[PDB]
Amino acid sequence: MNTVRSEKDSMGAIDVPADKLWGAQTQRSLEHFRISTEKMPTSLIHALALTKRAAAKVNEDLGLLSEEKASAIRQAADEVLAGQHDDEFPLAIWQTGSGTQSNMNMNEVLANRASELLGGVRGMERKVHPNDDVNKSQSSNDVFPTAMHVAALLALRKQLIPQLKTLTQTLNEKSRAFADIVKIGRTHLQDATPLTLGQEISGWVAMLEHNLKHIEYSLPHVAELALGGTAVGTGLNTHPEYARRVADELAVITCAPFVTAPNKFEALATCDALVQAHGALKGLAASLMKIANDVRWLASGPRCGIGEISIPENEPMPGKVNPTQCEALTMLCCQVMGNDVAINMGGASGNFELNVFRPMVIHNFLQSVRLLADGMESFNKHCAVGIEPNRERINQLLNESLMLVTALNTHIGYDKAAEIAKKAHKEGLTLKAAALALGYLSEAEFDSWVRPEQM
Amino acid sequence: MNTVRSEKDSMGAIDVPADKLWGAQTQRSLEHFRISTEKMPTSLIHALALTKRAAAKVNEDLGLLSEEKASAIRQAADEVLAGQHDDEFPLAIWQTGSGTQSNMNMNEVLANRASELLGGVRGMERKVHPNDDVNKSQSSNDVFPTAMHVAALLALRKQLIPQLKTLTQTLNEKSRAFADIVKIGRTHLQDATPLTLGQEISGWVAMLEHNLKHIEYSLPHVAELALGGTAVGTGLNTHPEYARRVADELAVITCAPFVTAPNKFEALATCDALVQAHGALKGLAASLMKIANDVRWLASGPRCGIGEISIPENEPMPGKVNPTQCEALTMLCCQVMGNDVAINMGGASGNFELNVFRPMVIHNFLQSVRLLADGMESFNKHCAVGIEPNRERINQLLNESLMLVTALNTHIGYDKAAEIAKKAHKEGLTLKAAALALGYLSEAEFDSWVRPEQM
Amino acid sequence: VRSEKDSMGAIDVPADKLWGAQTQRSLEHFRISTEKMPTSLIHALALTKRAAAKVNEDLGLLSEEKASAIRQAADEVLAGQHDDEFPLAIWQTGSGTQSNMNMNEVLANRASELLGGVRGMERKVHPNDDVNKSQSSNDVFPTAMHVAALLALRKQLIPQLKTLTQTLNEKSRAFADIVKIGRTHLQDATPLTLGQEISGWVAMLEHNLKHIEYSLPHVAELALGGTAVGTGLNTHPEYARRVADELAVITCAPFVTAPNKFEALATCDALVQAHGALKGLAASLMKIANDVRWLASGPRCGIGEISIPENEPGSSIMPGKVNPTQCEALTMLCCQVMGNDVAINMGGASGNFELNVFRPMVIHNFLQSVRLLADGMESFNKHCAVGIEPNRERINQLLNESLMLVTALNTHIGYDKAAEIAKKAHKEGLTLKAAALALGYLSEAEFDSWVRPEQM
Amino acid sequence: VRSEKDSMGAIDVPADKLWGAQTQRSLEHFRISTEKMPTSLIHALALTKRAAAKVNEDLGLLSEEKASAIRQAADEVLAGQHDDEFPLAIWQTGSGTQSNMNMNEVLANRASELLGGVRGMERKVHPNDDVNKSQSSNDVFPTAMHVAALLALRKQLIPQLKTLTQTLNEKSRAFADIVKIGRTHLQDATPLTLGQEISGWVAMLEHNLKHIEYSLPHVAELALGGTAVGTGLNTHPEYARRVADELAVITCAPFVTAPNKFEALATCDALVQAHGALKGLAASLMKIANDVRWLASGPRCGIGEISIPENEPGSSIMPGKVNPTQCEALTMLCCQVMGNDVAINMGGASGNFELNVFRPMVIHNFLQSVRLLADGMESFNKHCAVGIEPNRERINQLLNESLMLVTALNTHIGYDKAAEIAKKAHKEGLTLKAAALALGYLSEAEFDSWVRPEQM
Ligand SMILES: C[Si](C)(C)C(CC(=O)O)C(=O)O
Ligand SMILES: C[Si](C)(C)C(CC(=O)O)C(=O)O
Ligand SMILES: C[Si](C)(C)C(CC(=O)O)C(=O)O
Ligand SMILES: C[Si](C)(C)C(CC(=O)O)C(=O)O
Repeated sequence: MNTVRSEKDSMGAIDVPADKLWGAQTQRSLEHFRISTEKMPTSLIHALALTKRAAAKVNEDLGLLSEEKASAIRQAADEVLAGQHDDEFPLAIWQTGSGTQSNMNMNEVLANRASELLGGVRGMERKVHPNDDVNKSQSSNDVFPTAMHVAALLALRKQLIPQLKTLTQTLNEKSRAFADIVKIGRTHLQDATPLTLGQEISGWVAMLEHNLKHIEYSLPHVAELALGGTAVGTGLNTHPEYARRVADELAVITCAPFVTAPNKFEALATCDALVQAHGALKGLAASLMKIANDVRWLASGPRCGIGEISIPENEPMPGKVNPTQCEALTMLCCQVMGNDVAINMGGASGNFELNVFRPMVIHNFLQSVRLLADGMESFNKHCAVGIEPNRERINQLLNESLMLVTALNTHIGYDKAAEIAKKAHKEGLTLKAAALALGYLSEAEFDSWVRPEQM
Repeated sequence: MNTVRSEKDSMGAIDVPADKLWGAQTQRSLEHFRISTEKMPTSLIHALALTKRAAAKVNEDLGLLSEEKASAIRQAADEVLAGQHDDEFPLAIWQTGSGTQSNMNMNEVLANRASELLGGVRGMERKVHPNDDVNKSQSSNDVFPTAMHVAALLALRKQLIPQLKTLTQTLNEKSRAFADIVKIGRTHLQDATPLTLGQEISGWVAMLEHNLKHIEYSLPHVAELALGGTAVGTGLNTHPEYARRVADELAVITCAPFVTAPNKFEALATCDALVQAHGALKGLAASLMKIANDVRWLASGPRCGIGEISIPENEPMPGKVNPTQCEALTMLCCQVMGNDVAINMGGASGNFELNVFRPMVIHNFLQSVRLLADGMESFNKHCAVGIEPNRERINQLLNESLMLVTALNTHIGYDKAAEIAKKAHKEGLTLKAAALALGYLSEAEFDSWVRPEQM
Repeated sequence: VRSEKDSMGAIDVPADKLWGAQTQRSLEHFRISTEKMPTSLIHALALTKRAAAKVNEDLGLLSEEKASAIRQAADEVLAGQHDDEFPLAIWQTGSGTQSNMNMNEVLANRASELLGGVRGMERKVHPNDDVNKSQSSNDVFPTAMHVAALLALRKQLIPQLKTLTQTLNEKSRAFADIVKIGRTHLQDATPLTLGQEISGWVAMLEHNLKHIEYSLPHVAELALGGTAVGTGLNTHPEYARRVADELAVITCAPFVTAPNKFEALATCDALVQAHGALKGLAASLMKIANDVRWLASGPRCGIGEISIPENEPGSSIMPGKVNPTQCEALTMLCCQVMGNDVAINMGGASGNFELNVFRPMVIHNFLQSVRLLADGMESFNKHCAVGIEPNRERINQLLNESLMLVTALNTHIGYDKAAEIAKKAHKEGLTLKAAALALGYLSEAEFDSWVRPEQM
Repeated sequence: VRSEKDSMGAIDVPADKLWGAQTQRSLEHFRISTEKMPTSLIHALALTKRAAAKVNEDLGLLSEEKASAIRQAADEVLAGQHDDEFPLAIWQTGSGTQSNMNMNEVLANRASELLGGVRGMERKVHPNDDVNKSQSSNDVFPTAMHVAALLALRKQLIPQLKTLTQTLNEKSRAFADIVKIGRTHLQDATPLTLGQEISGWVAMLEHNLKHIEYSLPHVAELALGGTAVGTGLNTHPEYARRVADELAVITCAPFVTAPNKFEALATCDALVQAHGALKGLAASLMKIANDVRWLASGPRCGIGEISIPENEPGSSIMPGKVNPTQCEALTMLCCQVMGNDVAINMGGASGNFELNVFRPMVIHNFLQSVRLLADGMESFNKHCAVGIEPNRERINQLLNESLMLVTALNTHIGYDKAAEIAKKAHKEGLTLKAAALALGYLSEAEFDSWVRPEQM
């Protein structure tokens, strides 16, 4: 729509497209911060709407906001949650480090919309006001950090963790199914002593189980909300019960154990909870990177690699099955690693009463959660559930190796056993062929003595 | 549109939305790689279209493609360049590490579109074929790396460099204008010997000039194109003049000094050119971070900070002017730092004949170029051009410091000068008040001897 | 020299050294840079060998004479008697086999002498058959890594952290009544007390302590008993549990045998996670250190709200220039911890099949970070934190110089009017009171009684 | 002990040491970790002092007797006669003032003795007035950093890089006729020769060399003459150019005076950029090292296309297990360079106003990376690269076992038919020929003449 609406702020008037619900401040920011293409994540936008919804409910309970106004604001917030106004937040991540502009973005949209809901109009003659009504008892300084934690905790609880558990179950079922399949071990990439495929996979299972605990340990710090600390953390210009009540409200509407932060100065001055929580995520990325690599190397071939297992072929050189899911997973694991560095830099750069590197920090954090969650979900259903053993190749490899020589020690002594191994190695023979050439035992004795199942 | 079209590949048939120009392979990938929200950058998409346009022209010259087919394909590519099909590339960055799916994405769109252009229809009875005609003499392995370099070089030349030069000019004009303004120096954050504001700014100018040279030194390696090496770099299934001719064509249509890579094995097996080029970018980020911090600290206040300079106030506590542009710049500088780590990890992980971490590498690289280019452009027009000195504050600070005591040495000796400084420091007096209290010189002598302009 | 030998042949080792042929060969093959195994790791390795000897002895796999001699030799290493016997670079085999052998040879040769024997080829105790009994470089090195890691965190890092927290907590309490101007975006903001500002630092350290504590259980899991690939082949079924118990007893730390030896051998996950908490601490410390040096900046042209002890000599002609050196040392080491994390992440993500072979590099960075953080907190505490004092005059001067207090006037005079004097003060360069009186909107008496900064 | 003193008073320094009061004070204030200044940096600092003495002498600012004595003392440090005289930790003042003073005191005390004088308080040469004449820690430390950096790159890194390139170039030439199966996504792909594959490694190193060379000009710019804040206050107008010339002459490197001293003092930009090229080299080296160990994997259950020298002793009962140790050492140090870059980036982005104070940490990481890369390339070259040999039988076995060659049949038989035998071979587990003959689509003779792998 070409038609504009004249909206204004302390700096004056500015034209805002008529079909949009934002106001003067969002328009100015739009024209001043034309940097790249990254905008606030949908999850962050919703967490912000949830924050305003809770504040309005509590402001009402405290008699600070009229029931009518509070009711409309709450109704407008739910529409945002319903995903009806995704197009009303055009601001880039690269704005003021406090997230003030996005706070104002939400205030203007909620104000203009709540006004219409009350039978009013959008624009300067709106019935609900961005700062006076919607931002009542708040500050960008304590609101943005709160929305960050709400977004982060819910994402971890509802997206990441469930997917992690499902992948663990799948690998655990595989572990039990292949418990009896003996394969050759590999250390330093070299052939080594045997272990079952089930045991190898149990290592992957334990890794995921350990990661889950680590992620759980990071949750209580992210559950702490800054809301109530206002501008510098003192809680100036607020009702004494506000901080506790708004945290209770959020906990109630989300069903998550949110608590108000015991120290508001630590909550406004840093992003410590997220720096620590992301530390657990980069650990999960390192574990996943290893599991994904093991899978693609074990399935390499089909003739000139390892080929001990086969994985589902999902896309359209006969046996050339590219391990694409493994490639998407390893690539996103590198991304999480780099995201951690950007986060550490921003988290270490707070000054005095406020950390102004917030948009960037939350941008990287929510991206890593999405990547890890969707990545495991994709890897699980498009690869993990269909992992199968190439029993013939496995056995071929086992019998061609020199590692089974240890089974002969108790029967013929170390010296003769090592002699057999050396001969087979220098001459390019199998352990059996060498043993028989030397005449140290009969083929029947070899077949009875070398049982890989007793490794 | 709910209506589908039945398209197929080696794996079978799949429904594709009727209003879309992509085919079977793009649809399968769409359903297999639902990971996060990041898709290929517009710049990469265009570079890919440019690559196909050049290959078609050369295939024509070699008599490998009919003039009609080649002409249509070229015409379809220009529409992509004109930005008419931005909605035809829905694939995520998190796909096969070679960029095969995006290569196929471009092949299908170009095929279906060129078909219509020839008076045909889209779908299975298309006149132009994705692999046979559009991917003729190519492979995903050499095409994606080529599109990466075309995108990277043009972005550096047309976006980054021009903005860098403009910012340098602005700071250079400021340097000359404030050449005569003496201010207090600061080392370790402590007061130190004087220097002019013009000199301080010249340091910023030299930093930018040095960065430009470094960035220029990285350009020749990125100008090398892998096109012609095919699957493993041997150039199997290609015309001997193809590699040279396609590089010439691209150089001609872009006006950039593109050359075919002297070693195709180094070109397909690594992302070395970009790892090195991004090293120069993280250097520019470190320099910019410093310039941005200097600016915000020098302008801090308006009463309880430094306040030596004032910057344009761009948004709506009277003197409280938040240095928002400085905050957007410092935040993106941290992002470039983290991007470098993800890139280094992917670049170090190539295996044998191919590096399969490409989508992620190019995703991070183009983001850093956009961030740095738009960041300097924004910082320049919304802050740098309007930097002004608070001459009164500067002079106040100068006269209140103890650092000017050095001017008295040649007149009264080191011992008396240090005595004056110690007294002023312990008692909280100005150098003049202390000197007069001691009676070592007259006020007229002080005023004549301590001339900060001769630092 | 002396002539020692292995399967590859004989080689000359200096007569005055207790190491064998394998260590000598490595000394010639891995001449990379100057980094060697840190003392903490050397001790953790000796402790692993000491515990293995006791259990082997208990199971009847090793004779008392040999077991006791190996333990005695191990104790000498712990006593700092053999520091020059470990010349190997960190940049060796990724499994740490070289260092496992370095310990095996030194312990065997010395245990020989301890039994009235001689060092070298004619030794009574054997490095591989005796000292390395029931073990493998594969499960021994990871065990030594966890022992050194857990002990460094519990004995060095945690106590120093607690001490620094107690100091800043005292300061928070002592300056609880001093009101100062807040700063957001580096701009003048509403007031808070120096005590509240310092309590923020305190809360940061308290949170970090709990994060570090949550990482200890995974680090306490030991790989010993996993043997070559984690199956435990060639070990008594009670070996793994017994050796873990032995290690717990002699170190007084809650060590346990890893429930899954495959996870233990194939990864460095516990350390990747434990280090995540360390870089978390580095980000917090960087912030605290920066606040301190900025607050102490000056003496005349900065902020100068606090004063810190001057430790290094200065120039007679330049009194007042007190460079915040402890803050500079601390911020530099914090940048180092961040870089260390990246190196550890890359090595930790690179394991293949049954064994991660980036171990020497991972333990090198991990132990350095712990060393940096513990010594850094102690130094900053003793030479800076304990001496933080407020410059009460500047603090009040700035407070009464800012336009931020105009807020208190709003409740006594309309927003526009209160803001009116603020505009004049700002524009004319006057103070809130000067402008208020000059504008005749109030009197000195009522202004002073209205603008109460100590009431927030 | 001996009693030395400064402006803060006197303090006891061990009699057998040449350092003064300032160094002793720092020794007590900065007891952080175990890292000290590296020898290369110590030498670069002595060289800076030696050059400063000559110019001061030439300008008539210093007496011949003192100047010559200071230069003689400086040369003794270069000769390795005073390594134990620099005990200071890297984690000190961010400007490197402590280390500048450590050099000033050691040089003054020694120069005193050299003039028939005594070390300590009664010295004939003065650390601050004589040795530090016309200088400041601010412009001296950055100068020493560039001198050490440029020299390490030109003398150590570049020659080793060239050597490794020459070796791999020889191998590329020697194996130019050996055809092998290509691998993309870790899957069997079309053929290429071992020589072509190795030429890729060669091209990588050649490109890296030029990138490293492009970074040298900025590193050659010196800060000396910039003095405290870069203005050059208290220096003769010819000082900066003369001292740069002097340094160029005695080191034989193209050192020049920095055109803008403010950029020189306020940043570490040259090193941030030069190190970008180093991490670039680390990514390349990591890839080459991985290809080598994967290609040599086995001996029976891996790829096993090549063989590499066995350097460490193995087990008699386990012949064939050759762990790629040089590759492991190399990959670990490459991860280290990546982490180092992060630490350097953070310090380099943190300068404030007239001076960057993260210098000791930046030079610490930079010199380590150079050390790691140079020694790593030498070790990998001598103990691995020179000994790479192809296992011709396995290479052919794999080549004739893959279905990839079916491509050559297409030109002699329709796509579908050629693919038909491939399907059978794959499904039935037969070889291309076995399936082709069993399907009766051709004869042994025509198959062999059609499938020519050596014709790509
Ligand atoms: C209309 Si007025 C200016 C009072 C206003 C007030 C407010 O935002 O609190 C608005 O709606 O923007
Ligand atoms: C129609 Si067919 C299957 C031959 C085809 C061919 C091709 O893609 O080269 C296509 O258009 O997809
Ligand atoms: C002397 Si022998 C070779 C038996 C030997 C044995 C061993 O290490 O187990 C040694 O001391 O190295
Ligand atoms: C002995 Si005095 C104090 C003059 C002195 C002088 C100096 O350093 O310039 C020293 O050697 O330290």
